[PDB]
Amino acid sequence: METFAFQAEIAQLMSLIINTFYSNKEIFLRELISNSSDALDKIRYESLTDPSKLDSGKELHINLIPNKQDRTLTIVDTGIGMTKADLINNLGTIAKSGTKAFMEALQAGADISMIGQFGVGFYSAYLVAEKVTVITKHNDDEQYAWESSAGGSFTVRTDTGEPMGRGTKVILHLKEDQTEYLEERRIKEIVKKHSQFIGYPITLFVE
Ligand SMILES: O=C1c2ccccc2C2=C(c3nc4ccncc4[nH]3)CCCN12
Ligand SMILES: Cc1onc(-c2ccc(O)cc2O)c1-c1ccccc1
Repeated sequence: METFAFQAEIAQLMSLIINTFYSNKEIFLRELISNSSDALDKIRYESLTDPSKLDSGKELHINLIPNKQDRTLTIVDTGIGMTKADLINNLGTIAKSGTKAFMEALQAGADISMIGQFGVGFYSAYLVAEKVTVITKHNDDEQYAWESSAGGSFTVRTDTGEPMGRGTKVILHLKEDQTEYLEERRIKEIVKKHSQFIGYPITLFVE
């Protein structure tokens, strides 16, 4: 396990998302499904030039998996996935410019719900999660686990868990007062409201 320090801008945004009072927390699911959708679009488009890019799996889908016992909501997609370079370096650059733009837009009067327009919608996960684990597999790299409970650091390690083939699994370790996001009726309500037109099958698993 390797430990990394978040740069100042993202660290400040993560603290804002965790601290600030905001009742409309359900938007996290739309943002994570949007990232999954974007990742799926990416592998699909690349497969048009190189069909062997789907040898790691032809299915293009999104699964929502609540687990009341573990107090986790897991989002699984078979998108392009992220390499080690993406997790540590590339997305760190994106986190900085996206945070700066978002903070500038907020200061003018923009709302937290507009986060995805700045490319940092992933961070809305901290509205409901005390810890986020990202297990990802890109065709050009090994399976990795990125994780952060905020507090200024994140970890990256090669993942030894169940092989994913290709894609990303985001495990949301929910805050104690955010268990409504494990209820079938609640998840169904959110997907219908914000993600009804996503171009991939969204399967809501039940327990
Ligand atoms: O979806 C997104 C996303 C979307 C936008 C920006 C970052 C991310 C992002 C990650 C990330 N790597 C980082 C390394 C250093 N500073 C911050 C970082 N943020 C890793 C997990 C997934 N992720
Ligand atoms: C590429 C890529 O490959 N997997 C993800 C991913 C990141 C987060 C997530 O919740 C689900 C995902 O599939 C992304 C991605 C990164 C930044 C913005 C949008 C998508």
